[PDB]
Amino acid sequence: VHFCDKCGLPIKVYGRMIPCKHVFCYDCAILHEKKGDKMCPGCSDPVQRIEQCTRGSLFMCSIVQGCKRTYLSQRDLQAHINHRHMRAG
Ligand SMILES: [Zn+2]
Ligand SMILES: [Zn+2]
Ligand SMILES: [Zn+2]
Repeated sequence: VHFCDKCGLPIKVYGRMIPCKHVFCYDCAILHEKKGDKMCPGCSDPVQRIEQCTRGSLFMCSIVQGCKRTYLSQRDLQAHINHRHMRAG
């Protein structure tokens, strides 16, 4: 994503979080890890490990609602559509 989901500021680096597979600002994403070490900035999920990536290394999904399940290969993001959207309905 561009604007951090927790800070809203323009993400300069893709702070990827696992196993959520969610992205944020690798800067505020690490401050959160140093804060709880296991809570996504917005999903508050067990942040296993945060990693930095380029704003072109993940694939954002845009089907309906706020589905921002990024991935590492269109095949996984495509697999996300048929796994949770299935043509929406
Ligand atoms: Zn931020
Ligand atoms: Zn998350
Ligand atoms: Zn989706």
